[PDB]
Amino acid sequence: PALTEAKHQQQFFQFRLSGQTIEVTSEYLFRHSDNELLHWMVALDGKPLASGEVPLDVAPQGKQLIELPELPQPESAGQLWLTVRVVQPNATAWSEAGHISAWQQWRLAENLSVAIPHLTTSEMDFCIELGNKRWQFNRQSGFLSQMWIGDKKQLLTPLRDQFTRAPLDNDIGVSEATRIDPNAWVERWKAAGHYQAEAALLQCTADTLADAVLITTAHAWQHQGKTLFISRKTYRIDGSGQMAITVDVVVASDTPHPARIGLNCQLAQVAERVNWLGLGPQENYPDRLTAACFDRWDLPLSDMYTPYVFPSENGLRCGTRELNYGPHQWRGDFQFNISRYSQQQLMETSHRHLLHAEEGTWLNIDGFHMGIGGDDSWSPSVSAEFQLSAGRYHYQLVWCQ
Amino acid sequence: EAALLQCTADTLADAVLITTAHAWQHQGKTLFISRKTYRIDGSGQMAITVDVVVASDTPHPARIGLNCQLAQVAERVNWLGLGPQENYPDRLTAACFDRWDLPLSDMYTPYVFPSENGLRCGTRELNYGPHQWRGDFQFNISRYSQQQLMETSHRHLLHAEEGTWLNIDGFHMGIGGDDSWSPSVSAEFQLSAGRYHYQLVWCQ
Repeated sequence: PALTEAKHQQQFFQFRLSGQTIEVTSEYLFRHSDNELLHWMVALDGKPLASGEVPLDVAPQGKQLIELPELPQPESAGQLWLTVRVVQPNATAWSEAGHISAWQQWRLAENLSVAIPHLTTSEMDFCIELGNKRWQFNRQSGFLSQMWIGDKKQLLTPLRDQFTRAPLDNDIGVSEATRIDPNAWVERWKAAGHYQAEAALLQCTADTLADAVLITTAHAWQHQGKTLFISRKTYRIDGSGQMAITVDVVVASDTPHPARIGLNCQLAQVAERVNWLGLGPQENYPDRLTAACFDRWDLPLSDMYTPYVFPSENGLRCGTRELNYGPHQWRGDFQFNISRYSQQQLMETSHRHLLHAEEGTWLNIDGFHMGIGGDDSWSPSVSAEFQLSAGRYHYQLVWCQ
Repeated sequence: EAALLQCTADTLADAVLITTAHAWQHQGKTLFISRKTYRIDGSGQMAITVDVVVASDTPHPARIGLNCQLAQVAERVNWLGLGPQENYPDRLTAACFDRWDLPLSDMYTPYVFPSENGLRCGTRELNYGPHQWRGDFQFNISRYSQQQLMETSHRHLLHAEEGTWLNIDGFHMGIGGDDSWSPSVSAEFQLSAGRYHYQLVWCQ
C-alpha cells in the first residue's frame, strides 16, 4: 500500500484550489505536458454529480489555470468532494494508455444535516427487543454480548473496547524477546500492561426513555493496580432499530500513548465484499493517507487484508463515514479494519502463511488510531501529532441493519 | 440565528435527562449544529454534554463553548487550571497549572482597544460564588459581554453590565501575532476538526 503514498507525494503535477479554479503546476523540468489530460469529478457522499476533462497544456515548471464550470448546489445533505486526476491518454514505453500519474482531492461546500424497544432486565443481562432485532448486554462484563436478526446470532465475541494493535515492525524496532529495546512502542505497551489490561466493570445500567432504551456503562482497564484507561459508554437503541454508541475514553497521562482507541467484535457472518464511504481504496493510516481518496469504495474482503510477510496491524481505512458489511451498517467518523484474523493472531504469528482465517469476521472500529511511523524502523518514529496523547477522547457510532 | 431542532425531557432511574439540538443558520446555510444532553441527578449536579458540528466550508469559528450572564457578582474567581494570567491556546506556555485565586478585576485584561480577553485555558475546575464548573475547558469571566467589547472602541467607554458574563469554551481559536495585518493563526490552533465534543459539570 505504501507505494501509492509515494506515487502521490512524488507526482509531477501539484494542484491548488481557489474557488472553482484549479491551478496545475508542473514539476517537470524539461517536457511539456504533451500526453496529459485532467479529469475532474464532483461527488456528494460518493455519488457523482458532475465531471469533465480538460487537456493539460503546461510548460515545465509552469502553471495552468483550469476554471471549473459552476458546480452543483445540491440542496441535499452531505459533503461535496472535488477530485482531479491526470490521465496519460497514450501509451509510453513504461506506461499503458489511461495511466493515472497524479491526483488530488478537496472538500467543496458541505450541507449539514438538520414502536419503542422493549427492555427486559435479568440478573445476568439486559435484553432489548424491537421487531426481529434483539440486543443482549451482559451485566457482569458490561458489554454488548449478542445481537440477533430474527433467530440468527450476529456476534461470536462481545463488542469490547480495544486500545492495542498487533505491533508493526516500526512498533517493534530492533527489540527481540532476548534483547529487549525499552524505548520501542511495543515494549512500552507491554511493560505498561496494555496487552494484559483487565477490564473492570464500574457501571452497567439500563433505562427506558420515551422512544428509546439507554444502556450506560463504565469500565476501567487496570494493570498491577494502575488504571490505564476508563471507558464510559452510552448505548441508545431507538424505535428504528438503530443503536447509537457514544464512547468517552480517559487515558492516564503517564501510560504510553495507546495504539488505538476503538471497539472490536468478532462478527459471525462472512460476506464476500466490504463497502464503505471513506478514504480508500487502499490501506491508509493517519500519517499515511494523503494518497487515499474519499469515495464510495467496494472491495472483496481479501483486499481489506494486506498480507505483510511479518503479520501486523493492517488494512485500516481512515476518514470513514459509512461501513457496510453483510446486513450491518456502521455510521460516524471512524477508522476501521475488517479481516479474518484477530489482532492476537497477527501478533502471535511470525509468517503470513501461518495465519488461519478464524470463524467469522473481526471488525476493529477505531475512533482514533496512532500513526505508523517509518522515518526509521529501529527507533520511535511516530511524530507527536499522530500519537494519541490528548488524554480524553470521544467518538460516536451508529450500528443498524 | 439559533433554530431549535429538538428539546425533550426524560426521567431516568436517578436523574432527569434533557436532550436538545440546535442549528445556527445564516441566509439559508447551517453553520453549526449543537446537540446537547443535560443530566441532572440526585446530587444536584447538572452534567452537560455538548457535541458540535461545524460546516467545513464556513470559516473556522473563534470558539466553541457556552455563555451565560450570571446574576451574581462575587469578589474573587478560583480555578484549577492554567494561570494566573490570561492565556490562550497559542499563548499558554508561560502559564502554570495550579489552584489560582484572583479578584474578578484581574480576570479582565484592559486592552485599550477592547476585545476578547481574560481567557484561562487547561481549566479543570472553576469556582465563582456558589457555582462550580468541572471538566476540561477554557474560560473567561468578566462584567463585559462579548457584544459590548466588540462594539466599544476604547476601554474607558466600557460599563460593567448587570451580573457576570461567563464564557466556558470546550475549544478556543488561537490569537495569532506573527503580524497583525494578515491572518497569523497557525493551522494547529484553528478550530477545523468539523466535530467537537466537550463536557461540563455545573453544581453548587
